[PDB]
Amino acid sequence: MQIEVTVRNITPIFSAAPGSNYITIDGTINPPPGVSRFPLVRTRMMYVAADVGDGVIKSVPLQIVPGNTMRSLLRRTMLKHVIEPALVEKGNKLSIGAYATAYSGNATGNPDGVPSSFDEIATMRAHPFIGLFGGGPRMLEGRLMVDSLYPIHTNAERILGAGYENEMMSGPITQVVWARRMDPILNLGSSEDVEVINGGAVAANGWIQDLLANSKAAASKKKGRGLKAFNAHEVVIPGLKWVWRISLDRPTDAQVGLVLLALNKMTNERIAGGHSKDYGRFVIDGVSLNGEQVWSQSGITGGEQYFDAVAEAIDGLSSKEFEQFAQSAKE
Amino acid sequence: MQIEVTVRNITPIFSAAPGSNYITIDGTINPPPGVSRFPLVRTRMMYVAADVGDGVIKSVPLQIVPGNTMRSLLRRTMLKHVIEPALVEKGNKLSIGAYATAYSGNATGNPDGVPSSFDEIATMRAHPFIGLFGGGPRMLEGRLMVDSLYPIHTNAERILGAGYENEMMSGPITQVVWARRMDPILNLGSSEDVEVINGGAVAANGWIQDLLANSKAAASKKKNGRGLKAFNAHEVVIPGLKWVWRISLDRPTDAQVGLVLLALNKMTNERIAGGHSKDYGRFVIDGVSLNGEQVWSQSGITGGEQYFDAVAEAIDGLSSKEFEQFAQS
Amino acid sequence: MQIEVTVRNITPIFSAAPGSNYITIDGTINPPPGVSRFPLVRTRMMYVAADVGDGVIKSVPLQIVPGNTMRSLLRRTMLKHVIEPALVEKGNKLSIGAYATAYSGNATGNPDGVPSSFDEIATMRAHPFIGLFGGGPRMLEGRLMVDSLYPIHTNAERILGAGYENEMMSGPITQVVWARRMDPILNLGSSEDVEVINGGAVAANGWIQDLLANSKANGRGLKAFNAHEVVIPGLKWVWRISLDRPTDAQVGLVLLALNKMTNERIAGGHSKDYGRFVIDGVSLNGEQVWSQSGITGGEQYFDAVAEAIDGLSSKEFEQFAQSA
Amino acid sequence: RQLPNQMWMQTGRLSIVEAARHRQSGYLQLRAGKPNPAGGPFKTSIYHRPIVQAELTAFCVGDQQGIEALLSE
DNA sequence: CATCAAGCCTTCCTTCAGGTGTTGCTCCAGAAAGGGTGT
DNA sequence: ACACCCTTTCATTATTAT
Repeated sequence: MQIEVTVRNITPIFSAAPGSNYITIDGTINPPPGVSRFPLVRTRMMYVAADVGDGVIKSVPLQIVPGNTMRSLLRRTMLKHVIEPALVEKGNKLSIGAYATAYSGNATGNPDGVPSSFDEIATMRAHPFIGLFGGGPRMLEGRLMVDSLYPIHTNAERILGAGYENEMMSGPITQVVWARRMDPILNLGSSEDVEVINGGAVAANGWIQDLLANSKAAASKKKGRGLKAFNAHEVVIPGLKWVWRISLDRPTDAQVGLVLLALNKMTNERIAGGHSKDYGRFVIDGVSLNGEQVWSQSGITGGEQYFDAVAEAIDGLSSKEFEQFAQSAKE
Repeated sequence: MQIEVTVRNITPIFSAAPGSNYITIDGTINPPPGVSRFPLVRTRMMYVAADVGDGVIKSVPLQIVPGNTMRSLLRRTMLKHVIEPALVEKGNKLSIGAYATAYSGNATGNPDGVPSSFDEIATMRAHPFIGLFGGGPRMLEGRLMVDSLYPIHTNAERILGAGYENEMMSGPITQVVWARRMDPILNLGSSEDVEVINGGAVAANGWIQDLLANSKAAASKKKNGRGLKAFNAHEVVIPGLKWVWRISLDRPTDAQVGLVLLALNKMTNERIAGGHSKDYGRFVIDGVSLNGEQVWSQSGITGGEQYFDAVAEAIDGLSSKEFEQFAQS
Repeated sequence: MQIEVTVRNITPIFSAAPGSNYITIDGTINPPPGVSRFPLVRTRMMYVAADVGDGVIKSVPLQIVPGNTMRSLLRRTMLKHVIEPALVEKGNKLSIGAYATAYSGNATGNPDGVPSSFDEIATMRAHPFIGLFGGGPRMLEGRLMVDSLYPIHTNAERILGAGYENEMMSGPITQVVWARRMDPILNLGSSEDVEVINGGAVAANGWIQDLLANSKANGRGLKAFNAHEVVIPGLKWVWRISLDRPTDAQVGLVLLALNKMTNERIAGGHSKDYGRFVIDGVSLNGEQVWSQSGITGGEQYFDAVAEAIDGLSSKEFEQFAQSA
Repeated sequence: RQLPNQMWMQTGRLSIVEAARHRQSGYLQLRAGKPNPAGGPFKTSIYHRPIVQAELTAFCVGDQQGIEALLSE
């Protein structure tokens, strides 16, 4: 249905890229071996063909949030805010496999290769939620396609096309942020500080001698793991304008209404990761619904028929469709 | 008749490949055994001959979308955007054989060989849609060749020929994208989180205890129920790059070219090669050279009016009985 | 719950950033080699996207205190001032593992790769303190999301949504502050100043000889000269303390930490009194709940956390800290 | 052979989702409610054909002009 | 109202922390043959 | 009454490179 929403992260973005990455104390990414290197968890980078120079199109890094992460964020937003409140306010209830199917797509691993019925597939793609996220044991094709969260950057210039040449960033886009993880009893300094510990000074001093023995063992190994862990992680810098391309292949009115309700309830949700460091906080400053701007500061304030259709369809929401979606033909 | 479609992938391209491919936590693809390897499903790649930097040719990995995939994409966008709306407008319906013939080229209406007279072979080859693909029980040869989607890349330079040295990408066009399935019962955190579940806390704790029992069983097995926790990888072709796409019509009528042109007009809603949940394959069409003449505008196709008029007179003259007699008899 | 803690640092903020950075006699940072190059440790800088020409947005470094530092500061003024007096007042005593799991996130740097049972998760996230800060050996997620301390600056215009359109500081917010350590045995002067060291003046003489030896040529002498970049004092900062579906006791514990927030140092530069700050405001999902005596309003949160510290027990911290 | 011999996987799958939509709308007149990927119209089938990039040499007895026009077509 | 000094020195970093767990895929790519039943 | 459809049903090996 080609929803193009633009958000602004007011707090860093940490979609942690899996890898074995290190960093020097200065900030050089993945140094040659022999120098003192600290663990680094880089943010999720994609490669993108971009225009550097004049027609010298190159695969450059662009740090993003994965579309799987943003898809699950949209799913859990419309689940915790639209689907489950309307499912608890009436007497409907889900099985644990039905909850697992509604959130992770499938009730388990080991799916059945037996397909689903044509009437079943038509009714489930007519459902407000199941047709967006068609998982199940018999794998439906959910009609919702969720793009990755791309920063509005020159390196994504071929992706964004036109209409984004203003408010476009350039140059470096990320930042290494370090964390200490200091041992707590090294901060202990007085008998009044230690009165909560069983034994007081005895157990604290015993942990200190254990720390000294562990440090001696680590020095013997260089020439059981303590609570001191100095490390780094690369985040995306805040204040960026990002784009997010929801799309729906011939949607029901209620399904795109549910996507609009999840985008209206995207306030106070975290995008990818770094929960303790508040990372992923964002403000949506634009929603375009087939190209027309339908986001004010108060809310959507447009696309009314989608909202009435999803209101009438979460009024008619029940657990029977979720249960027969989660039901395995093998099991 | 030759049509060159130059597209630019807005999202990543992922045409999944067979085979047991693996990758470590670091990006080492197919590590030797004795190390932690993870399942990886790569993009569709074929080795192609290239002569870049030397006069001789070497086998280089070129990551493409198959011509079968783009052929079925052209078929499905003509059906979804031109053929089926027209047939619904006339109120015509398709049988099992006519549907399996028009939408998949399958011979399941008549599995037994169906004999077609050269005259009816000519009339169905002059059909705007049927002559493009053929198929069905008759196994008609189509007028249409749909080549693979080739990236404008130095590996593809033998396939591309001249005229593509500008905007030619180089190096690796792929990236391993990591996807994991979280177990949502592990992310249950409160009574209000779990009271939408039958049983609630007792069923949640039963799921947790079943998961830990399966984890201890797997740990003792290493030294068959699969849980919902998964972590895997898939290699995609990076977004933003440019592709060529060759569509050659073997002595067509004007209405068949008009049907392919209407496909290229309505194809911007479609997706290439799947990866559907992650919005993979979304693209824009940057150029369409019609026998080498650039005909693509920003709003569809301007010009080529004889093909559009011929396909218009074809689709107001289109009924399902041509599809039924192409499938059955 | 969203909490906007507007603070003002009274003294220069110094949250040291990693890196072998350097400074000259003048203010040139990281100079070309060959010039007199003193070591500089800088404050934690955060690149933020802000308009540089008012139509183009670029990455401009903004001095911050990390959300990890501010989070553990909040945890320590919440634990040391509320949790530990409530534990010793009822006689409850933690183990050293539960003590470490209280102030750090866990007791061992190896967490067990095991999900905890849902009853444990529900009791831990319904707990005030443990619900605020997760972790443990089975790696619970907390309900508290603590952002970095951002100064209200024109660099953070895209960071700060509204409400500060007239109260933005502009310009550079840092100063290189110089420090040194003389050798005190160079500064004796009198034979009555060596009547307290054993060996006497000649022994002090021997130390000077070592310095003279160290003037000619790994031991290092006391004579040091260095610098640290600090944020300027008097800056007004904005702190985002966000809450993920909180119980009333958790918000009450956060408000108790911000209420007696006064006698704590924003961590870094302890001997120079660097972390001293006062709070100009606290917004509780948009409403101003701060007064000169602390936090006014939010009464149900204070009664809920007061009913939470009564019945606060050791055994919940023990089962949170116990590894599977 | 200029290249190592590789293998082209290709599949034939009738779109079960599109067929379900057309069967609900009545554009497809299918009484059967369940597809079958093992066989039938909705048989998802996989087939692997060998692929070579090479130089093709053929020896014959024929007029040079006639063959050149055919192979130019 | 003009020079006349119009710096000298020496400091010019110190210690650890320098990850940990887990994921480590799922399934299907048959087609008669024997029963129904629906036009 | 025959074409369309829904269930059984039966066949045998075997290692793996990148």
